[PDB]
Amino acid sequence: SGLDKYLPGIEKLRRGDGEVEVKSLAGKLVFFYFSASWCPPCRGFTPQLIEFYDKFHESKNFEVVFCTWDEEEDGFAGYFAKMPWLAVPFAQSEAVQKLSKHFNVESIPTLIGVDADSGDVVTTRARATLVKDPEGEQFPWKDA
Repeated sequence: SGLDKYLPGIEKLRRGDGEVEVKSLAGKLVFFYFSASWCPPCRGFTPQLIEFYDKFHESKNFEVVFCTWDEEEDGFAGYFAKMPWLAVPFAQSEAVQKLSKHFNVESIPTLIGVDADSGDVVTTRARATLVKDPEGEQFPWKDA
């Protein structure tokens, strides 16, 4: 319920070649992952995040939602195809742009974790902290 303030009225997220309901994320920690297929520094970070997600998304009870900065649907789609998690649909790119300004994402990649039930912000720096802590000993890298 807490995700509605960030993705107002978006009831479904993409998953693989289908969709899942946002209410299914109840109780999880949710990371918004801002990236794009055209961004040079994003390229090598995405696989490090896929490795952490495959290891820990169930045991550490979190989900990743890709919030694209791709403005071409094919670029978006080919990139999301390599990811194992969820995405805001391409047609809802206005909501991703609004979300990126809400969190003042000045460059990508950027990974922001919020609690799904309350919407509370947990971490704004997980792209940096995961590179330093690949086993998540300090997850979820709470902001001071």
